[PDB]
Amino acid sequence: VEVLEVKTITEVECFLNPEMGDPDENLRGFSLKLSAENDFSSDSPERKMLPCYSTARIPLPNLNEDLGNLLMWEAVTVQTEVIGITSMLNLHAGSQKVHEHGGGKPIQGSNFHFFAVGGDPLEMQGVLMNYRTKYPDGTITPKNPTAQSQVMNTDHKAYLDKNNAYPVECWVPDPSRNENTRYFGTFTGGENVPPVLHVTNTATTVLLDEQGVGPLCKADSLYVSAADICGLFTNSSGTQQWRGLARYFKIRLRKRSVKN
Amino acid sequence: VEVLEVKTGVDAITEVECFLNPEMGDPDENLRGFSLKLSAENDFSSDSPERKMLPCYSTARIPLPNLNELMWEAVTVQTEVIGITSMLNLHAGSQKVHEHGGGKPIQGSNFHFFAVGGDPLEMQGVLMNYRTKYPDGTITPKNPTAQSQVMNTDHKAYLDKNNAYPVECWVPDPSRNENTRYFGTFTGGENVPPVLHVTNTATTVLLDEQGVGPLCKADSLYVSAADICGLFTNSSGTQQWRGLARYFKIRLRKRSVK
Amino acid sequence: EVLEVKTDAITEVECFLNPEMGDPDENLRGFSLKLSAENDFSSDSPERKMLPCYSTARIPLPNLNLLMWEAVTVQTEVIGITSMLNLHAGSQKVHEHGGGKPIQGSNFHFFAVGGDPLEMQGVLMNYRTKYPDGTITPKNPTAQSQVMNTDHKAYLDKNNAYPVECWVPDPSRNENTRYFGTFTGGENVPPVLHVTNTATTVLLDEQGVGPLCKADSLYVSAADICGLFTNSSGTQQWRGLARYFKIRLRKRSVK
Amino acid sequence: VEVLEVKTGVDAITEVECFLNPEMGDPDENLRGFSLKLSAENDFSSDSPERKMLPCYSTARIPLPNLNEDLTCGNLLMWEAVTVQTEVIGITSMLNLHAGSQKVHEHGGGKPIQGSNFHFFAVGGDPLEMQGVLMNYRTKYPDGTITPKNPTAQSQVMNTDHKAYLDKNNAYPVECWVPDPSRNENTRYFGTFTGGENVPPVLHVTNTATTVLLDEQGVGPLCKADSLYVSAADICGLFTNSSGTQQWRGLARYFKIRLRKRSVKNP
Amino acid sequence: VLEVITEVECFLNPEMGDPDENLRGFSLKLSAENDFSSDSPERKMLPCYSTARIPLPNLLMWEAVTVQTEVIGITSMLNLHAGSQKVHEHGGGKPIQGSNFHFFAVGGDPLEMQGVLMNYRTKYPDGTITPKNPTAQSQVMNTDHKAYLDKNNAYPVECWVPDPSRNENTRYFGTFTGGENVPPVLHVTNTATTVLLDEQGVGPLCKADSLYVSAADICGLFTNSSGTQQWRGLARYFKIRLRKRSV
Repeated sequence: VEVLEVKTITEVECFLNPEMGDPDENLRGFSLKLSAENDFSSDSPERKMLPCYSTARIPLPNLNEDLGNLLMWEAVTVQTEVIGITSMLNLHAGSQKVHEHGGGKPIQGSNFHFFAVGGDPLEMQGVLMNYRTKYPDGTITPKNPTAQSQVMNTDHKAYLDKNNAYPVECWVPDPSRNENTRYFGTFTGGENVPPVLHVTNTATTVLLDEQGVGPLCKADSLYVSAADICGLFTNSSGTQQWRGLARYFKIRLRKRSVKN
Repeated sequence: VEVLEVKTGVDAITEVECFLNPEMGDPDENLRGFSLKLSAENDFSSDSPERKMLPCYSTARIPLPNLNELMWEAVTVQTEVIGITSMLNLHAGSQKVHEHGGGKPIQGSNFHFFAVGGDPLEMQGVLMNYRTKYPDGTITPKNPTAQSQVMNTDHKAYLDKNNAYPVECWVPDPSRNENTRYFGTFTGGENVPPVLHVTNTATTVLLDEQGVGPLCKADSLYVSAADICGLFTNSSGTQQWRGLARYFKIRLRKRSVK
Repeated sequence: EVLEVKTDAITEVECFLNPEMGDPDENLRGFSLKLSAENDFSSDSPERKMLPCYSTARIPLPNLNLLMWEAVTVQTEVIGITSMLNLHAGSQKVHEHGGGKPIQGSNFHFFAVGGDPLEMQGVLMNYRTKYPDGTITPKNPTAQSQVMNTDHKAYLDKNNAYPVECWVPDPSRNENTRYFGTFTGGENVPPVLHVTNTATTVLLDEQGVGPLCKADSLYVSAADICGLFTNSSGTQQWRGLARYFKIRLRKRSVK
Repeated sequence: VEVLEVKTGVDAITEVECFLNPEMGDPDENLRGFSLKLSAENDFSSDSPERKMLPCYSTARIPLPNLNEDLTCGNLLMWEAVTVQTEVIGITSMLNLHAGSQKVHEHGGGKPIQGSNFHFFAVGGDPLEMQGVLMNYRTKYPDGTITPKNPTAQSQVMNTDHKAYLDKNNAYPVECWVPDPSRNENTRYFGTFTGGENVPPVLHVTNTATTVLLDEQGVGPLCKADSLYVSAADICGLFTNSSGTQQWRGLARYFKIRLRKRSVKNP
Repeated sequence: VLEVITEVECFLNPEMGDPDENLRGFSLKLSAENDFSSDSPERKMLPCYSTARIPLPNLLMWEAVTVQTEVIGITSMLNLHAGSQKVHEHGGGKPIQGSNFHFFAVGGDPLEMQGVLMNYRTKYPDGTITPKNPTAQSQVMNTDHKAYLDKNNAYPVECWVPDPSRNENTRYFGTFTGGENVPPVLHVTNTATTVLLDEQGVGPLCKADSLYVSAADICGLFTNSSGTQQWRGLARYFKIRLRKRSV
């Protein structure tokens, strides 16, 4: 695409639900109880235990009254926020007491907060803790992995082209691709890591690259992608479940001239 | 409203201030600023918190000098939490950290939140457990389903009543609040240290990218807060939320609109 | 009504303000008395030497009479932070054969500069606390004293009298003072303290006007509770350190 | 490794992309990216770590296209490294708490990777220059490592004898070597060490972040003999097996380096 | 100071106590629980400030303009196989952690220090320079305790801080982080410069053609398998850019 001038503005928005595994009709936003200590040679996680990347396609009207200069929608900025962070102030429901006569144990531990906005589906690279993991039906995971899949195996290239299918533990945004997508992620690992989450409607991320060009909706589609694993919920029984929250996107779009 | 020039001249600027008291539950006439002791381990199917156990959002409407329906535009807010040094009382009520030790400081999950707008703060409901049975005198997501544990777009409310909207049920709605600025941080965990800053030299600019602050519909300014500071641990081991008041000083200017 | 800056018109004053942690005996200057624990709210009578108090000094300036001294910048630093590397004196072993336990836990680092005494707001953990003789604490407190009670207005007008647990800088006043404080609470919080002679705080407000020394007096105020010292026995004491101030002042014309 | 002519001619830009694999020890064919289980409590006098227990620096030399038709000319062209974008690849793999790791408590999930970590990269036109420092000068290092020669007690602080080039992949143990701030005129390096048993790994990914490699004079690393050097160490923490044994976990590092042609005086 | 280049460099060794010929960079094992009335620490237990006078080429004086500095050998703490207590059964060695202090100064005169003591009654050992005639006021601010950092391996870190009321001709920077379980966090990069010019663009001036560097880099406590603890310190590198200034 040869990018020309800006045509001299609309907003689109989405609340993207998290895909934590949802083990029954009442535990929407939670994973299945976590298993532990599986040998690498016999590691068969159940589908409902594995959080997956969330994604939605926002369709836009074509701008070309007549198909040398075309018009495409261009993403300029995004406002994004994790939705429901105060829900972790419920220490009365389900959580193990911190000590005798105490309140419930807060959600805490390993967390991952990630979003992307592009004119194409997110491009991902596969990396596994254990190349021998047997992944369950309904997941899409690195094909024909080897030991090299525990470091970098360039065979593992995927599109985030399906909601609730690509396990977060198997896939990362690919920095060698995503020419038409901007992505941002923080991983914080550990048993006792405190969740730290900020809300403000005053924060904007600018999506323009070094040349002042945002993601271009080449096929009149805008892609939003997220993963928001807030930490682990510890049941009275001792079992643990991932908890996730929805993510809001508001994307400012403008019309961009291009050659064709 | 189409937004035109800032009006300057005599009486084209005002400053209003307020202290918003916290609404932590106030379980008896002597424990203002605390919640009732926390229950733990309720099954999701049998979760009935008492009103006095549930911290709520604080909110107040500040009347502004009457303009002929020019609007008042909020430009800056100075805000801080009041009484942070009260947590240096380790002689009263708190469980000793060990034999012959001082009392356990307040610590654990905390939430620090404030909003300034020309409309009531617009909130979105999200629940830990959609089956929680909330008590009389609370306003909570109406007729929740399983999706209410993630995003259910039916749960929209105005923060239109003090000491009524539980903090655990509601967040500011980023899809609305065109005319409000809000700021919050949640830090969760049993051992989280409270970290609180005071200074009269720090100001938050409420102007958007176009240089426009909250516009005060009907000459009313809305302030909102939640300052849950952590958990107080009694000698028995029981725990109570502790909250503190928030101060607001808001500078406004007259703005022409069409 | 503040006119022009006069351009021998720039003075410096410096001060080392000692902490007031309670000083339970003549050897334990800079420490509090052993902390008590688990007093019922209905019977909470803390001893004076257990309560750290705000430090303050009034620095008299030459009477220029109008012209007034205007405070423009402050350089400030907590003094003796390396003393906490002494883990051989008095502190409880971390484990068998281990060194002493570091000072750690709740801390409060605060300073103010103005041309009037620091204006303070009262707030209490427990309104029913019975405070000892020699302390100045909220008068006629109620349950609302545990949140915001506008009755509790004080001037920091006596050194070693206003307990830190009772009083905060009042953001509704202090027109003629700049104040800065950080509270970090918790059982095991690490003290984190920086020293540099390269850091300056500007005291000018939005209109370029610093505190104005009313009656030719400059006011410095501080509280530097570093955390808790844990004795061998398990008893705990607050530890505090002195604060340095170097303040640049200029002559300002006023109507 | 991709070397791409993005733009040609006088204002030519070349982008070099590459994924540098970590060198954590790889104790068996299935545990690529992990070390051998850590030993503990070896007396200083009797400290003989096994090869596969010792994470090493990663490095590679990337040959660039020759720019000089005539080597006699008064001016010669050199590739100059202007910017780098870099991140650690596969950080979400640590959300697998079902494989191999000690349960946090009865009926709990696996223990996350955590503890001491080191994240480091360098981009230069010469091999990264390193200074040796040892915890224990009397350590006996295994065949296949390059470690400080004839160490003394002074090697536990600063011994200026211990100078090396990072000139071999999977050979220089991280615990023996640091980048040398007294040299590296033609390299830019960046590292953070975080020590402690329960240190949480904190890793950021974004394709929007760029590090500028220009010095105060506006000059990037100059690729001597058309050679670009990439170096990394990304020890993420310790993986704790159900037995309680611990292994270093490392991840690959991505580099995207932007280069332009600088004219230099022919020496 | 009237009208307005050379670079000097130094690797300054730490002075942690060096309890024997093999344990260079470590202190003697720490004592605990001494009564304030009987606290007599051994010299080899006490980390001291490091310092070096750097002689410079002889109405013109050398003005220090910038410093690059970093702590040398931080990756050496990734040796968890040697001497340290296992974190649990079958586990690796315990990382160096706990109270740390990282400090450096650049000046045209020796660093000026102020004495402050945890315990004024401490009896300090021969070979140390500590506050003279300490009183209870030495636990807070006692203006008697003034010293020059004029001897390497003599002034215990626990007794002395940089004096903010002097040091007209020195720039200094320190962070103290206290606590049993504090993680060391150390950064390396050759891309970082500290500018030593004051608000009027004047750097430290080297009177007597001498440049003074000072450091303390106590990284944390090393826990032996026995449970005994020792300070670990590391060297600091300095590269200082000077220019000629007319006086």
